[PDB]
Parts: sequence; C-alpha cells; structure tokens
Amino acid sequence: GIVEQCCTSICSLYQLENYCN
Amino acid sequence: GIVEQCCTSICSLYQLENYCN
Amino acid sequence: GIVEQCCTSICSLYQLENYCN
Amino acid sequence: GIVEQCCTSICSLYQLENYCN
Amino acid sequence: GIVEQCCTSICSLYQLENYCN
Amino acid sequence: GIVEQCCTSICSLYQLENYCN
Amino acid sequence: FVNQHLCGSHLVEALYLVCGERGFFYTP
Amino acid sequence: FVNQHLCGSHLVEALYLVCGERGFFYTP
Amino acid sequence: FVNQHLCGSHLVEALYLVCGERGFFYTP
Amino acid sequence: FVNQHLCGSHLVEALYLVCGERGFFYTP
Amino acid sequence: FVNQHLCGSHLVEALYLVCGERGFFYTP
Amino acid sequence: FVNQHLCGSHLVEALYLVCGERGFFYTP
Ligand SMILES: Oc1cccc(O)c1
Ligand SMILES: Oc1cccc(O)c1
Ligand SMILES: Oc1cccc(O)c1
Ligand SMILES: Oc1cccc(O)c1
Ligand SMILES: Oc1cccc(O)c1
Ligand SMILES: Oc1cccc(O)c1
Ligand SMILES: [Cl-]
Ligand SMILES: [Cl-]
Ligand SMILES: [Zn+2]
Ligand SMILES: [Zn+2]
Repeated sequence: GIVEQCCTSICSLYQLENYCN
Repeated sequence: GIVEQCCTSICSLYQLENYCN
Repeated sequence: GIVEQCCTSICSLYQLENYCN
Repeated sequence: GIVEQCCTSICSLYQLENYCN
Repeated sequence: GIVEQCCTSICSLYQLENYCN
Repeated sequence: GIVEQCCTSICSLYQLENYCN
Repeated sequence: FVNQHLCGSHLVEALYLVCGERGFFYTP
Repeated sequence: FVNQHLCGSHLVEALYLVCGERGFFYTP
Repeated sequence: FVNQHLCGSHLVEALYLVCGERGFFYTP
Repeated sequence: FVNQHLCGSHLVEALYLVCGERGFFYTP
Repeated sequence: FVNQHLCGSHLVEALYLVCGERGFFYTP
Repeated sequence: FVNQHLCGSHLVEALYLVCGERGFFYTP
C-alpha cells in the first residue's frame, strides 16, 4: 500500500498519482 | 508574483513549478 | 458532498466521520 | 505528559481528549 | 481573545507570544 | 545547509532567521 | 476558487485523524 | 464559521512554534 | 507506530495536491 | 530532539480538532 | 490581511512538494 | 530519506512564519 511504498522511500509526485481516483 | 497570482485563482502544480529554482 | 457541506459550516468530528470508509 | 504518552504510542482521539480544557 | 485579535489582522510573532505560558 | 543544521538539532526561531531573504 | 481549495486541504487532515485505520475516499 | 475554524488551526501552529518549551493554553 | 501515523498525515496532504479534482483514496 | 518537536506540531493540530470550543493546553 | 497570510502558508507547502530537491525562493 | 523530506515540510512552514514579508530560501 501507499504506507509501505511511501513511508519507507520518498515517493515522487508521479508515484503518488497512482493513489488518485 | 506568487501571492497575487495563486491566492486569487487556484494555481495547478504546473503553475507553481514556475516558482521553483 | 464534503466540500459543499463542510466548507459552508463547521463540520464536527461526528459529521466528518460519515465520510470514512 | 502528552509528549510522553502520545509521541511513543499512537493516541486515539478519546485519549487526546484528556488534554482539552 | 486570540481569534478576534489574530484572525482579523495578521498577528506578528511578537503579538502571538503574549498567548504563551 | 538548513537540513543539516535543523533536522539534526532543534533550531530556534533566531537560528531559522538565518535563512530569510 | 482559492478558499474552497484551501478548506479541502484542512478537510483531508481532519478526515485522516477521524477515520484512523479505516481510511477514506476523498471526492471534492 | 468555516473561515474562523481554519484560521484557528494556523494560529495553534504559530503558537506552537513561538511558545517553544513554554507551551500555551488555547482558548477560542 | 507514531512514525507511520505522522507520515500518513503528510501523505494525505500530498495526495490532495497531486490529485486535484480526481480526489484520492487513503488506505492505511 | 527534532522528532519530539515535529510530533508536537501534529499533536497540537489534533488537539485543536478534538477539543473544539473547549480549547486545550499544550505542555511540552 | 489574514486570508493572504494563510494562503501563503499553503502556497509554501505546495512549492515544497512540487519543487523537490530543486528548492525555491519564496517572496510574497 | 522520508525523515529529511518530512522535516523539510515543517522547516518550510517555520521559515514562512519567522521571515514574514522578507520571504526565505529553501535549499534541500
Ligand atoms: O514518500 C512521501 C511521504 C509523505 C509525503 C510525500 O509526499 C512523499
Ligand atoms: O492557488 C493555490 C494556493 C495555495 C496552494 C495551492 O496548491 C494552490
Ligand atoms: O468544516 C470543516 C472544514 C475543514 C476542517 C474541519 O475540521 C471542519
Ligand atoms: O499519538 C499522536 C501523535 C500526534 C498526533 C496524533 O494525533 C496522535
Ligand atoms: O494573525 C495570524 C493568524 C494565524 C496565524 C498567524 O501566524 C497569524
Ligand atoms: O529544527 C527545526 C526543524 C523543523 C521545524 C522547526 O521549526 C525547527
Ligand atoms: Cl513529521
Ligand atoms: Cl486556510
Ligand atoms: Zn489554511
Ligand atoms: Zn510532520
């Protein structure tokens, strides 16, 4: 999930966009 | 600059990016 | 939904909780 | 205090309410 | 108190400091 | 830089003022 | 408009706190 | 009203920063 | 547990900005 | 020391939301 | 005025996120 | 890497408050 991916490495804005609706 | 521009209309992330270094 | 409801009156934590999963 | 209790474990909203006036 | 004072004009950090303990 | 100085020790407001324009 | 955008951002923080381990969908 | 609620939240962050290890009471 | 909790708070704000009108889903 | 400082910032925002009109006290 | 001050604070967070390791100058 | 990133976010907000009309520069 987003917490596993993005609290252990810095997620880019592109990567964060995978959790948009 | 930024305040007159982005506090009067919603600036997108693309508009904001103009203020980056 | 949430913006029309909670940006026009202060939503309590009980009102907000309706938007939880 | 709140920092000892709530920066070492996640405090619930119920627990946080102990620091209201 | 603080809301009537500092939500009607920008309070400086010196004004805010009056509300400290 | 500010990250080296201020993410490893708590910077005071006086210290932070060194990064104002 | 800017005021609604800014309110949203506060709204998502409030939902984060209230919803806890349940999560939420945010749709504006 | 929403604007005052939102302003408060900024106000408490500013007080946190200014007051430091002194703390504060917040009463709206 | 506090670190993931505090990270989520930041995550939520970033998703708000990047997603715009689409909104997002937050699942902890 | 930075971690407790950054945690407090979050703590203050959460107390603001949960306490509403009562306000709160923050003692670091 | 208070509304512009509050908007700025959101603006700097948005710039932080968008600009990444590039940074920014903020001038109001 | 997430910790410096999350610290920067706080740093930016504090610089906003302390600098007022001068603005600030943020270099990560
Ligand atoms: O990896 C992350 C974690 C939190 C905020 C940010 O946007 C990126
Ligand atoms: O126009 C704006 C104003 C403040 C924050 C933001 O993301 C956009
Ligand atoms: O009505 C609202 C709007 C934004 C945040 C909040 O806690 C309540
Ligand atoms: O335990 C905590 C710490 C910080 C914010 C939160 O609300 C709960
Ligand atoms: O007048 C104000 C209102 C809110 C935050 C702040 O730093 C000043
Ligand atoms: O040392 C720091 C780090 C982040 C915010 C704060 O203002 C001080
Ligand atoms: Cl944090
Ligand atoms: Cl606001
Ligand atoms: Zn705001
Ligand atoms: Zn944080």
